[PDB]
Amino acid sequence: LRPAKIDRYVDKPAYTRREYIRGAPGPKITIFDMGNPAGDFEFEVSLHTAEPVQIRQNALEAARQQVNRYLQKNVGRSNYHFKIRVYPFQVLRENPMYGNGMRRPFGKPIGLAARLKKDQKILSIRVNRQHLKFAIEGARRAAMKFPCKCYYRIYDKEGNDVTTKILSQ
Amino acid sequence: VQKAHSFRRKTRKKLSKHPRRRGLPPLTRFLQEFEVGQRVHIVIEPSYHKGMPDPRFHGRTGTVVGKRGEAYIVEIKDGSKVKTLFIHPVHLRPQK
RNA sequence: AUAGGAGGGUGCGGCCCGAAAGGAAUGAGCCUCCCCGAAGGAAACCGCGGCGACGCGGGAGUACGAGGGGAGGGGACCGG
RNA sequence: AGGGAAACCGACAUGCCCGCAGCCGGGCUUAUGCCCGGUGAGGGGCGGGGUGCGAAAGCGCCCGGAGUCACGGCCGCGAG
RNA sequence: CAGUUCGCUCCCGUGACCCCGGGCUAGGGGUGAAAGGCCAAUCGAGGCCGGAGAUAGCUGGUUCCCGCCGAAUCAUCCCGCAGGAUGGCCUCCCCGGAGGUAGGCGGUGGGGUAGAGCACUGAUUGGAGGUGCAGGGGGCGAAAGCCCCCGGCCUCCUGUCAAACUCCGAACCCACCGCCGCCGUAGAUGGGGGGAGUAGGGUGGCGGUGUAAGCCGUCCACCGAGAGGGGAACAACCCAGACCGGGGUUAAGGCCCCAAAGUGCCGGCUAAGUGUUACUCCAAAGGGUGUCCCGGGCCUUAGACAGGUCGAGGUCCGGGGCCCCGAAAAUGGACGGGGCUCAAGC
RNA sequence: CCGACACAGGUGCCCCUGGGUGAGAAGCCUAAGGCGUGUCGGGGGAAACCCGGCCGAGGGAACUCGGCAAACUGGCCCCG
RNA sequence: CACAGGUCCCAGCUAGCCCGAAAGGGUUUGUACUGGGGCCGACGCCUGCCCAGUGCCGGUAUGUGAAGCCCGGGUACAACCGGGUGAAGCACCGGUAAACGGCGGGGGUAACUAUAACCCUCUUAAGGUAGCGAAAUUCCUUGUCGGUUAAAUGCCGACCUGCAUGAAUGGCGUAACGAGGUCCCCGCUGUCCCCGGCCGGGGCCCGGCGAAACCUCUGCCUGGCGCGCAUGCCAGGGACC
RNA sequence: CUCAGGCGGGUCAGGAAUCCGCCGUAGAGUGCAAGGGCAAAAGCCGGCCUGACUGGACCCGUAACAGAGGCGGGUCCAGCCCCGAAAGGGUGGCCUAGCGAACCCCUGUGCCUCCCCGGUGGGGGCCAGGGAUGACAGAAAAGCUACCCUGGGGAUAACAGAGUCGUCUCGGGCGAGAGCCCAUAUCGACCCCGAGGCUUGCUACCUCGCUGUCGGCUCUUCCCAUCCUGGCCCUGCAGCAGGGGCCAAGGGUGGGGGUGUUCACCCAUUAAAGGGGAACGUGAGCUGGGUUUAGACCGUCGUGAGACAGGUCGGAUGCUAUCUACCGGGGGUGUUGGCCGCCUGAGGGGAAGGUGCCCCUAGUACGAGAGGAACAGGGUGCCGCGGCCUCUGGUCUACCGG
RNA sequence: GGUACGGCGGCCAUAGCGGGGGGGCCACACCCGGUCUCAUUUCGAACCCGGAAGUUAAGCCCCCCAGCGAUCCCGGUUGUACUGCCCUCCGAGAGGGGGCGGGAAGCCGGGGACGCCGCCGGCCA
Repeated sequence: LRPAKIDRYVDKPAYTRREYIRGAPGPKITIFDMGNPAGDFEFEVSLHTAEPVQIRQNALEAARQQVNRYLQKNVGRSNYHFKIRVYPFQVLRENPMYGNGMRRPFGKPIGLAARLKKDQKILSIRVNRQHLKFAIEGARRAAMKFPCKCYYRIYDKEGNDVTTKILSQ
Repeated sequence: VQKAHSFRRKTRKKLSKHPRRRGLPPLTRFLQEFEVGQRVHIVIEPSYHKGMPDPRFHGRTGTVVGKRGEAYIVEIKDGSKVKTLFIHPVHLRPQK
């Protein structure tokens, strides 16, 4: 696994058309909804990036496992809904290099990543009042796994920002 | 890889019609007439394949200097050279 | 014989040479005084504004100013 | 005197239009000069003509006289 | 001493032994117990003179001064890729005689990039409803077929995409016309002729590619082919494009000393020598009751917090400015140097 | 004599050799014969260092790619 | 490399092989116990299979096969066209490997455990026999085991999994021989621990003869800029000749 | 005339044979890729035909602007025709690919021509079609060089420098967990952010009118990411020891076996037997074992010459120091007149010192036992440095003896 | 000049899809029958020929709507996203920012929209 700083930035054009990309790998993350999506919840904690960035599927899966384990241990399966809103479409390639360097250097697919704009939500955890601290801790744990600065916000059912109200209360 | 210019090279969007304009065009453009010295725009109609000039000249404004058969003789200034084209009136539009 | 840059460039100072071919006793460097003057251009002092550095009106487009002319003194250098 | 591979054939000493310089007439301007209208060499464009290809139309080349010789110079090609 | 010698050590030393005089074998030839060895200091084809001043797209050189104008390394073709040809760009001369268009305004047309979106094409999380739908799994029946789960296919909701998607769509660019502006009878636009050089470009912004450096194009601004004044020195960065002798004022930027110009002024911040860096050079994720501030909630001047008693503001959160930790390299030393703390830093 | 030389090479050591020791035309000394011209001299605890040579306590290859170099043995007689 | 020894090939003489433009010639004042042409290389024991390929030799019934000749057409004559005859050489057939070369590859077993070839299936011209083998041939490799040392990428012995050994481009062994490469033992020693003395010649000074290589001009440093490792540039440091 | 697909209904007949109805913007088809275009058609089904023809003109593209042989395409005039009632269309395929100079040759056609003239056979010329050059704007065409030679090239590789850090070395953020409970005594998954230039790679910026390679020996110096020595903190630290971390670069970090080796492995000691930079420090200091010429052998590959980042034996190391640099040794000037003697010490240099072991504390603290410290106090070895010749040893070309 | 009449057209969805009500002087249709003209790869179903027994059920004509599709205007998101020129403005980088000039797409709310226009003829007057 090469360092994520290589694929962190978004200066390259979008590379997603599976009809023309030869040898594109299959996704490594297959679960995007956990908990009880049907049940309603008063509050939702969303995680946003502070800058445009490509987040790898490995980082997405690691954050998913960590947050899901924490929420299962502390809150309970029927008391939360954890969702990842983004899907890895960008295909990350690498130059395949006896041996010729820089000759015919177009890369072959090696992984997948999700490209995100500025202030775009990555994941959401829907909980009630009594599990807000656990939701915030899970959001922080997820943010610790990503290659960019991230911040959390709290929204009510109507969609208004109430993070300051909730944290002060 | 260098690619030589052809008649239909890189004309995917230039020579494509609107979905609501598919089919035969109205006959006014087909039957329109011009006088010598009149200035006309070149708007190629993709459905009509007769008397079509090179798509490189699509969108340019020329002057009518004659008429041969059913096609009009249009003069354009490509750089400093004078270029003569035989364009069907369906591919032409009057200026103003 | 306490001083650093390819050995030169600009300006001048110290020492030295300076008959002819350059100027010059029909007057040299030098000293004093008077007139005009482009672009530019102060200050003393008075009045006022600003927390302050400071600025504004008068003085004043004055003193001065590249250069262009004139008069007096002295008597051998100036250019190189 | 050109056209054509060849046989071979064989053309405006100006019919017309536009028009610069020059010339002529008029108006303004102190003058220079500007404007309007004619005539306009050279210049441009038609019309007509010789020939080759064509059944023909039609196209290519050519047609209303400027060439030739010398001195000097630049350049291309071959010779070291 | 010597264009292969000297010393010590070593080997053969009656044999296929060593040496001398007279002869023969001559250059694609001789000779070779075969190393391409030897053939007069020369041998994978000797030497001398001649062809001959051979040829090269490769290396080097090319001699006085002033004046005017002043490039290019980009397209097509070549057994073409260190070389040529046709064009583009430069220069000199002439014909012709009234228009021309680098900039702008308005107008008549063209476009599908950025952005955005799911209406086609292809992707994409979960849920609800419909459809037995040729699927599978069980139970279930002699056999005709049922009952569920899952799967497939449609509609809706929910959460996401596209260089080789577009129901939309800029900035902007291009063609033409009228006008403003500028150039032109002291002759432009244009046409004819003579002579070239140029076929390695670089920096910078943008695009594709690459971990990056870099590679490949594009834009024509600067170096190339450019002085002077600055960035400490610098090709490219800033001012600025330059005949000669003088005077003055400004430009980049600078004013503690080096070093011309203020230890200049008002308000605030920093205590780390952080900094003293416009750019050619400059370290991050994660943290800090370190300080200076803004906004929003709860209690809230003997009703708050800390330890029913005191008796004045505490409690939390999200942010902004400077600074701190994170922070290890080899000759002795780099804010240009000295040094600088209500600064000579921000 | 040839090699550019009054060249430590090659041509020619091509032919010849008194005494002692000794197997010996070996090494060493010496007679005859020749030379002091294998041609710059003088000084010196006058060094370091280099070339050539002698010796080295205890250990005995631990050196090194490798006992390189050096060192041990050495002639003759008798057993084996 | 040569060598004595082994073996193969051509040749009965106006031969075989070779020089040359030819004339003539070398072998040759020679005659198969000879002349010429390859390969191996004393000596001892041996030298297995393959002629499909490429070479060489013999045959060549048959096909093709140039000129010349003959026949028909054509040309008032020719050029030209068609056919027949048709040598050598190829096609074809046979010998030849001490001629050039080659001598393979998958499954399962005999489970008195497991693992081996007796064994049955494609396959070629045939599938490497006797010997030797981690080799001057072994990539993995410093193979594994044993001996040598306190310690062994060495050396010797053995095993065989021979990447890619092998029988006259010879196989194996071998006394004597060797300034050939290689390992060990006794002895020896300044190779070393660890260097110290002494001698002669240079070096050094004095009197003489008297050059050459080389030389843009010059010539101190640290950190930097720079065509990317500066005596000469920038900022500093130091320095009498 | 209208397709693909779907729905509902039908004898065998079912998922799928043929048929009726409805929805159906093309979701079909159009010879073949893709793009574009096509619905009373350019698609499907039929009728009649050969315009896939002859003689010519102009224009666009390859090849913008801006030059072009050959080729492709478009707009037309005339002739002879085809379909249609007519309008109208037809110079191949709905548009964009499916292809080619000179010379020579073959064919069609109807003209000109061959040296004084005429006839015949034959030849030459003009127009049209065809045979191909795929390196496709058009040579006919296999290799080795390590015996190599020449002209050049930092326009271009290997060593070294430079840029970069994917890789390498070394850290950091979070904490699933493993640890009898306990994430942080210790290890720390999945992810994420870095530093160094000590491994390798990438680029081709300096250097091809030469900057001499690996390893070893000799010698000097520097960094800390510290192996030991000095001082500390946490512990799943009883003691003796261990594990993790902090300050600290004054000193030390050694001897041997195979191998050319660096490295790695092994042996006996030791407090420990650290990693690196200095042109992978150091060949005008050495050696020449490996690598990398010319000789030769083996194996494999090749018909062969020959080749192998495959082994193997042999295979040259030039110097009179010009400047500067360092080590020591001298002559001068200056230091406001000259000379002799004794002093001061601004600055520079040092490691002048470093480190083991033994006795005792003490069989004590600690500990169930086994085992087993420390402060203080004494002694001594080794490495390093500066001196000396009384003792011992070496030499002693003075000297004495055999 | 009137007509809930027709023919030929222009723009080619603000005009289409789907619904509700009304109408036939004339005219347009549905409809009746296949000898003749013409045709079925069968079928007078289409096309064609000859007509007016019946019907306004629908094609057609007139009025209306906003469920779908499309599209014009106004307000919010919003001068948001994006962008031309200059810069000694900040940022480690990514990128951002200041001045002057332009400026969306989508979504939400309220209106619009069930076409407009040209030539001629028929019938009545």
